[PDB]
Amino acid sequence: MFENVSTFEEAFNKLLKEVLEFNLENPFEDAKKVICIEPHPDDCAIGMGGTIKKLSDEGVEVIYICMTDGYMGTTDEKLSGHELALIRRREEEESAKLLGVRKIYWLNYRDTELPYSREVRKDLVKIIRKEKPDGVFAPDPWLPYESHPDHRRTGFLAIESVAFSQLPNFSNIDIDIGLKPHSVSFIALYYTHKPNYIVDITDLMELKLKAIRAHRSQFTDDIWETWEPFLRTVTMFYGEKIGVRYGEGFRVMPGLFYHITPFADLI
Amino acid sequence: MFENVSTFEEAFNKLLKEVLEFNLENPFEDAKKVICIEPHPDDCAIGMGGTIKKLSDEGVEVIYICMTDGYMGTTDEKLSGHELALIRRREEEESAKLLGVRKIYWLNYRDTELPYSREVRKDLVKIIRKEKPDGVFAPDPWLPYESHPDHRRTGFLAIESVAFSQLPNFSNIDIDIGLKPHSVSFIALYYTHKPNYIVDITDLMELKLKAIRAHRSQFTDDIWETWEPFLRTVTMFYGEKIGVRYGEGFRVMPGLFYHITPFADLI
Amino acid sequence: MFENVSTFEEAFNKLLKEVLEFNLENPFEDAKKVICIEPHPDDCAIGMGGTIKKLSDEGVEVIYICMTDGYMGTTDEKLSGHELALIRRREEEESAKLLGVRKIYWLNYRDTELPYSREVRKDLVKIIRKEKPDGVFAPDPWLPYESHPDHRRTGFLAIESVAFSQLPNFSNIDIDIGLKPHSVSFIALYYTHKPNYIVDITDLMELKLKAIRAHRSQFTDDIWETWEPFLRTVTMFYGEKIGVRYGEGFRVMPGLFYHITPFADLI
Amino acid sequence: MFENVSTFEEAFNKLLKEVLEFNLENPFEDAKKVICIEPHPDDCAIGMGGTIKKLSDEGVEVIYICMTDGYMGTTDEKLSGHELALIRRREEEESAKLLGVRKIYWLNYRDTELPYSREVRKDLVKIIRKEKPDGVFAPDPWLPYESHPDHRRTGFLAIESVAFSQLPNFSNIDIDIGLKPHSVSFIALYYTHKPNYIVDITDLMELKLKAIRAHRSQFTDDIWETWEPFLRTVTMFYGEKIGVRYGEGFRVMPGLFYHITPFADLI
Amino acid sequence: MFENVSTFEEAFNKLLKEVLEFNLENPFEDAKKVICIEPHPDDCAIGMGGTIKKLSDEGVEVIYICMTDGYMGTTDEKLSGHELALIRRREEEESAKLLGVRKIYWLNYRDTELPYSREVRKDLVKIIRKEKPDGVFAPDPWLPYESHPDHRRTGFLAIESVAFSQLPNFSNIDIDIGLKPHSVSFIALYYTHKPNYIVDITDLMELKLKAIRAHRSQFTDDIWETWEPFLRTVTMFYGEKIGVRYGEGFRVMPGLFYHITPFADLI
Amino acid sequence: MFENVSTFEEAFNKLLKEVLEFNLENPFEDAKKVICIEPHPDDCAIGMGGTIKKLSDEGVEVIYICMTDGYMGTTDEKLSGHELALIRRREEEESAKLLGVRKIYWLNYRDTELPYSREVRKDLVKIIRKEKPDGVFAPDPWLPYESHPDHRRTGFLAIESVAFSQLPNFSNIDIDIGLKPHSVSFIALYYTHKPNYIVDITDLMELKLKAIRAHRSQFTDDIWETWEPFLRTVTMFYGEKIGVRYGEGFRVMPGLFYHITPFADLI
Ligand SMILES: [Cl-]
Ligand SMILES: [Cl-]
Ligand SMILES: [Cl-]
Ligand SMILES: [Cl-]
Ligand SMILES: [Cl-]
Ligand SMILES: [Cl-]
Ligand SMILES: [Cl-]
Ligand SMILES: [Cl-]
Ligand SMILES: [Cl-]
Ligand SMILES: [Cl-]
Ligand SMILES: [Cl-]
Ligand SMILES: [Cl-]
Ligand SMILES: [Cl-]
Ligand SMILES: [Cl-]
Ligand SMILES: [Cl-]
Ligand SMILES: [Cl-]
Ligand SMILES: [Cl-]
Ligand SMILES: [Cl-]
Ligand SMILES: [Cl-]
Ligand SMILES: [Cl-]
Ligand SMILES: [Cl-]
Ligand SMILES: [Cl-]
Ligand SMILES: [Cl-]
Ligand SMILES: [Cl-]
Repeated sequence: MFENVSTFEEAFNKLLKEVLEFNLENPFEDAKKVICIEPHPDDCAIGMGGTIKKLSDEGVEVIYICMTDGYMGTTDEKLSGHELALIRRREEEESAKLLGVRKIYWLNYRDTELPYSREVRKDLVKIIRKEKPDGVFAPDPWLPYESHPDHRRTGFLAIESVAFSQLPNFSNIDIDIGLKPHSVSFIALYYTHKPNYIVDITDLMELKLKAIRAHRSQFTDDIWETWEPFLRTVTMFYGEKIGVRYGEGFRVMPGLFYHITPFADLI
Repeated sequence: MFENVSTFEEAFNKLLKEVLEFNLENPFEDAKKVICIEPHPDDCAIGMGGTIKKLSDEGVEVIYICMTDGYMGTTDEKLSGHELALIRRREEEESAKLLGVRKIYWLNYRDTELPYSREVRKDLVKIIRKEKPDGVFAPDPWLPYESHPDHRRTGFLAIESVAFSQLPNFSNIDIDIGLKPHSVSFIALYYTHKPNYIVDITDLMELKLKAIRAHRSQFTDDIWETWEPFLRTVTMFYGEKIGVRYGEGFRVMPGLFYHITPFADLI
Repeated sequence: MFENVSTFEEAFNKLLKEVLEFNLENPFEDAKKVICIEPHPDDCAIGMGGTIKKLSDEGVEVIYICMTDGYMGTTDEKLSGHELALIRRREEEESAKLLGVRKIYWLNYRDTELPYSREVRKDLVKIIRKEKPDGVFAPDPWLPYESHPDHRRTGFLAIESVAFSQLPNFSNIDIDIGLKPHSVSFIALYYTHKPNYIVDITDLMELKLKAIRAHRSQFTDDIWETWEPFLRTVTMFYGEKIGVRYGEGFRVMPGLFYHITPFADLI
Repeated sequence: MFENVSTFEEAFNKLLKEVLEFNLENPFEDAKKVICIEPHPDDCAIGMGGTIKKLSDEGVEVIYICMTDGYMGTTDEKLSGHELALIRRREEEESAKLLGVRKIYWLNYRDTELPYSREVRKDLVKIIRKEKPDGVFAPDPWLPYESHPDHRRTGFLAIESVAFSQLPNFSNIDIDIGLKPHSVSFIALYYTHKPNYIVDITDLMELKLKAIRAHRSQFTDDIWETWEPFLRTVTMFYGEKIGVRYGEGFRVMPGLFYHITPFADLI
Repeated sequence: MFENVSTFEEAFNKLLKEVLEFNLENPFEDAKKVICIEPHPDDCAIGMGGTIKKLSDEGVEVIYICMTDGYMGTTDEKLSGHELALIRRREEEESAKLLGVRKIYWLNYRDTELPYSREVRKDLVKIIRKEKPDGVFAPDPWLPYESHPDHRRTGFLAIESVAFSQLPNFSNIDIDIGLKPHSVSFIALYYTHKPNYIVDITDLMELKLKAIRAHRSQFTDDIWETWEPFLRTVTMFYGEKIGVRYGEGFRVMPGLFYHITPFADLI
Repeated sequence: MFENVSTFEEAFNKLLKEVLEFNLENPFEDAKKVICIEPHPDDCAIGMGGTIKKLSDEGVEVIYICMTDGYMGTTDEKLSGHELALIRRREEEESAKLLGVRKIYWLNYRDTELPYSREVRKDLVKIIRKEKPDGVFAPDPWLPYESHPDHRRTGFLAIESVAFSQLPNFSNIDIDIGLKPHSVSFIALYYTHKPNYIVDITDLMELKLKAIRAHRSQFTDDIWETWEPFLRTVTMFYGEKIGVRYGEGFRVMPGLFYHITPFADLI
C-alpha cells in the first residue's frame, strides 16, 4: 500500500484525505453529546462559551467535567478556600444555565493540586465510559508559556483518558461493573495557539461575557477592567483568521497524529 | 579563548567544529555496541528497524531495553494484559531475530504506568554501566503532539540516564559492586520532527515492515490498512530530506547542547 | 471595552501598552530587592552574573535561592557527594562576594532529585513572602532541548511560586505566623532562547568569568577548555541582538501572558 | 444517658449488649452476599476456604476481590511474572469452583507492589457500592510479625473502604453515575491472632486442602511438605479454642471499636 | 557510670528517677502554653476537652492545630464537603470558646487524605518553632485497632515533629527566616489504651459534652444515642484507674523512650 | 501429614522441631558472612557492637549496609548536614575498625527521609545478591513506641528484601547482569523487646562503648551522661534474661513465621 505515491506531499494528502478521512469543514456537525473538560470553574465559559451555546442551541447535550474546586481563586484573607469553592459551584451552575448546559461532574481535586496520575485518568475514563460522548473538548496542553499545572495536566490527562477509555485492560473494574469501553469520535483542544477550526461567535459575544461574569468571585469590576480587553483581544485573534469579528479557536487532529507523527504540525 | 571571533555565527561554527568536534557525516561509523531503548515492544522496529538491520549487518552488537510490557495493547475484552504481555515478548523475540538483535532487557514496567523517577534512571544506568555501549538510541521526548506519557518519559529518562551513568555518586551501589561509571559516545533520538541525520533504508523497507508485522497482536490486518500507509508516509518524510525514497531520521547533537544552550535548535 | 479596535494587531498593541502598561525599555530600573533562583550552585553566575554585578553596583539588594546542593557534580570516584556539597557552598559564597550578593538561601534538595511538588512551592513562597522582592529571576523552563530536570523544575516552580505567593489560601500557615501575601512586580527568565531584553555586559565579562571560575570543583582547567568557548559563544548570541559584544538575555512578559494567552509568543 | 451504671465493667457490658447490639453467637447467620478480599490468589482458600464452602452451601453468594496478580510467586528463573499471573488466574478459577464461588474481581495491582492509597480505596468502594454485600472478609492487618506489605495494606484498605463506602463525598463520581453509598453489616478479619468467632471446619478440611492445592504453581509437592503441617497446625490452633479438631478463626467487632476505642482488646 | 547497680530493676528505676528525672505526679504543672493537635475538628474536645478546660482555667494558653478540614464527615448526599468544612470550622470555634481556647491553626489537608510526609512535618515544626510551646498533645498512634489513617498519621507526625523541631538542619529555611529550633518539654498522648496519667474530669463532664455537641454536624440526636454512652464508657474506663467517676487518660514518657528502648512498656 | 498429633501444643512443637528444624541453641554458629543493616551511622555499634566483635573474632566477615547519611544528627546551627554526613562517615570507619568490620555500603538516603519503597528494596536485594550473606541483622520494626520512621522502615525493608532476593522476577535486571537470586539462611532482629537469643557481652562491654563513642559528633560528654546509663540499663535488661551481667538480644524466627502465622508470638 502507498507504493504509488511519489512525494511526501502526495502521501501526506492521501493519508489525511483517504486513509484517515480527516476534514475540518464542520468537525462538530454529527455530535449528539459532548463533554467539555475544564481545569477550574469558569474555563469552559472562557475558552469556549460561545461554541457551547451554539451546540446547546442545536440540541447537542453538553456536559462539563470540572477537574478542580477553584479553592485558591481569591486574594481576600478573610475568604476560606472552602467557602470559595461552595460559592464557585453556584457560579458555575448559573453560568452553565446561561449556556444551555445541564450536567456538571465535579472531580473535586483541590485547585493548584490536580495530580498527574493514573488515578485521575480513571475518573475521566469512568465518566467517558458512562456517558459515551461523541466529542471531548479540553485545553491544549502545549499552549506556549502556559504556567498553570492544573491547565497543562487537564489537557494531557483528557487526551490520554480519551485514548485509554477504549482499552478493556485499563481500569478493568469498570468493565466488570458494566461500563464498557468507549471510542470518542473527536477531541477538540481549546485555549490553543495553533487552531485549525474557528467558530464565529460574533453574535454571541455578549452572552459569552455574561456567562463569564456570572463567576462573580473571580471577575470583580476591577479585574474585569483587564479581562474584558483580554477576552476581546483573544476572540479577535481567532475571528481574524476566518475574516469575522469574534471567534473561538480549536485544534482538531486525526487520533493517529497524537502519537509518533513527525509532521503533526502540518495541520 | 574565543576572543578573536567577531560574530555569533563565527563563534557558533568554531564551537561546533573545533571545540565539540561535531560532525553529522557518519555519526554511527565507529560503533561497536549500541543500545536501543523502546517504550513498548515494537518501537525499535517501527522507529528504526531499517537502521538496526544495517547496524547488525555491519557487525554492530545491538541490544534493546524495553521499558514496559505492552500490557494495555489490546481492545479484545477476553485477552488479559498478562497474556498479552507474554504474547508480546515472543513477538519481539521474533522481530529482533529478523533485525539481527540478540539481547533484550525487559524492565517490565506496566504499559501506561512507566514512572518518571530516579528508580527508573537507576535501572537504565545499571544496564549502561554493565554493557558500556558506544551509542544509545531513544525517542525524541520533544516530538510535537506526542501524547503517550510512556514515550515522553522514555526519551527524557534515556537522555538523563546517559548523562548520569558518568557520575560515581549517582546510583553509587553500582560502583560498590563493580559497575564502574561509563561515558557513552553518542545519543541519537528517533521518532523526531527535527532530524539532522537520515539513513536510507529504501532497500530494507520490506524487511522493516516484516519485522513490524511480527508484532501480530498489535498489527492485525484491519489495523495494517492504516499503519502501512502511515509508515510509508513517515519513511518518505525522512527519505525526501536526503533525496531517497525511504529514510529513518535521527537527531544527534553534541552533549553540551542538551543543557543551557540557547541555540541548540540551529542544528 | 475594546469595542472600538478593528484589527487583532490594534487590540494587541492596546492591550500591551495601555491595559498591561508593559514596556521592555528598562524593566529593572525600579528594583530595590531581587531574588535570583538557581537550580545548582553556579547557575546565577553563569546565567546572569554580569547583570547581578550591575544590579548590586546600583544598590539593588540581590539574594539567591539555590534549589539544590550540587551533590552530583563530580566524576571523581574518591569525592563523596557530601564533601562536594560542602565544597560548593564555599565556592558559591566566594562567587557571590565577587558579584555583590550577600545572602543565599539553600533549600538543600539533593542535585538530580529536586521534586516538582507543592512542598517545594511552599519553600519558595515562604522566602518570597519574608523578603518581599520586587523582581524574581529564574531559568526559562521552556528552553529547547533542556534535559536537566532540576533546571526545568526550577523554572516552572519559580513562576508558579511567584503567582501563588499572592494567594492567602496557598500555604496558609505563613499568613497565620505573620508572613503576609506578597505580589512581585516582575519575573525575568534567564537561560532563554527567546530573550526580549538584553543587558550589555561587555565591560563585565572578565569579572563574570572570574565569578564562574570561583566554582573550582566544576571548572577544572580541562573543562574550561570547552566552557570558556561556550560561555563566550552564548554571550555573543545575546549581545549581537542589541549590537554589542557580550550580552545577557532575559525574557520578560506581562503576568497575564503566563496563562491562557495564545499570542504570548508575539513578544 | 449511661448515668446509672457505676463501674466500667457495667458500662462496657451495657454498651456492647444494648447500645451496639453486638454478639458473636452466629455473626454470619443473616448474610446473603459477602465479599472475601484476598491479597494474592489463594489467600481466601488458605485463610477461610472451609467457611467459604459452608457459606456457599447455605445459599450465600460469595464474591472475591483479589488485590494483586501473584506475579512474584515463583523461584523458577524461566517463568516470567506475566506467565505466572495468567496461570494463577486459572488456578483461582478452579479453586473457587470447588468452594462454590462464582465471581472474582481482579484489581491487577502487581504482587509486592499493592499501593496504600486513596486510589485503591476507590477501587474497593466502587465494588462494595455495586455489589452491596452484607459482609466483608479481609486479613487482619494487625497480625503480629506479618511481614508482607500486600497483606497489611489489604487489611487496612478493606477496613477503611468499608467505612468510606457509606460517605457520599468519598469517591463522589460513583454517586454521580448511579452507585449509591452502601453500609456493610459486618466485617470479619481472617489470618488473625485474636479471633473471637471460630467456625468448625473438621469435616471440610480435605476439601479445603484440595482447594488450596489447586494453586499448583504455589504448592509443589516439595513446598507442600512444609505447608500441610503448617495449615493443619493453624486449623488446630483455631479449632482447639472451641473444642473441635479443625477451625477457622475470625475477629469481629462493632464498627465503633475500629476507632478511638481504648478497650477494643477486651473482645 | 551505672556500674554499681546490680539488677535491671535497679538500673531501670535509677535511669527514670535520676538520669531522666521522670515523674508522673503532675506532668502539666509548669505549662504556660500547650498545643493540642487533632486529626479532625472535634477530636481535642472528645479526647481531652475536660483537661483543656482545666488547663485554660489555670491560665495555660491552649492552642489547637487541626490537621484536616473534616470534609468527609457527612452521610447527606446533598451536603458538599466544601460546605461541611465551612460548617465545621464554625463548630470548632464555638466548641473552643467553651473550653477557653483562643487560637486554632488549620492545616486544611482534606479529611481521609492527610499525608504521611516530610511536608506535613514541616507545617507542624513551623508552628512549634513560632509558638514555642511547653507541651504538645496528640493521639497515641499505637492505639490498638485504630483504623483511621488520619488518626494514626497525626500521632506519628506529631511525635516526629516535636523531635525534629530541635534540629536546625530540619526545615532549615525556618531558621533562615528567624524561626529558631525549639525543644518542647513534654508530649502527652490522648486516645490511649496505655495511659499512665489520668485527669479527674468528673465535675466538668457536662461542659465537655456540651463542647462536643457544639459539633452539631457530627452529633445529631440519632448519633448521640450511641455516642453519649460511648463517651461515658470511655471516661469511666479512665476514671476507674484512679478511683474517680470520670477521667481523661494520657500517656507520658521520657523523650528517650520513644526510640530504641526495649522496656518502654514498663511505664 | 500432621494427622496423628492431637493437640495444638503437640503440633506446634513438631512443626518447629521437625518440619522447620528451628533451634535457638547457637543460631550464628555456621555463619561465614553476615550483613548488619543500620538506619544511621552508629546503630550497628549501639544495637549489637559486642556481637559484631565476637563474630569478627571467630573469622565471620561482617559487612554493614547503612541506609542513611546521618545528616540531621546535630543541634549546632553552624554545622551543615553535608559536613555532618562527611564527619559521620569517618566516625563509622573508625568504629567499624574497632569491631573488625572491613566493608560498609552507604545507601546515602538522607536521614529522616528514608523512603519506604520498592526502590530501596532493590538497593538491599542488589547487595544481598552480590554478597550472598548467610545472615542478615536489622532492627525489629515492631519495637514498641519506636518513633523514628528511618528505624521502622529499615526493619521492614530488610525483612522484605531478604524474602524478595530469592525471587527472580523481583528486580529482574539483577539476574540479567549476572546477580543471581540468593537465599539467606537467617535473619536476626536487634533493638528488640522480644528477644529469644541473647549473646553475653560482659567482657566486651568496654570495647562496645569505645566503638560507640567513636561517633563523637553524636556522643558529646554531655549527651554521654545520659547515654552511658541508658546503654548499660539496656545491656542489663538483656543479660539478666540469661543470668549474665551484660547481653545483646536478638529475635530469630523460622522464615515461615514472618507471614500469616497466628502463633508467632509463642517463640
Ligand atoms: Cl494490501
Ligand atoms: Cl489496499
Ligand atoms: Cl505540570
Ligand atoms: Cl469602568
Ligand atoms: Cl587559555
Ligand atoms: Cl587555548
Ligand atoms: Cl509524561
Ligand atoms: Cl487489503
Ligand atoms: Cl466599562
Ligand atoms: Cl473603561
Ligand atoms: Cl522535569
Ligand atoms: Cl590552555
Ligand atoms: Cl437522652
Ligand atoms: Cl435514652
Ligand atoms: Cl505496609
Ligand atoms: Cl511425601
Ligand atoms: Cl563519668
Ligand atoms: Cl558521673
Ligand atoms: Cl496510616
Ligand atoms: Cl432520647
Ligand atoms: Cl504425604
Ligand atoms: Cl510425609
Ligand atoms: Cl514509618
Ligand atoms: Cl562526668
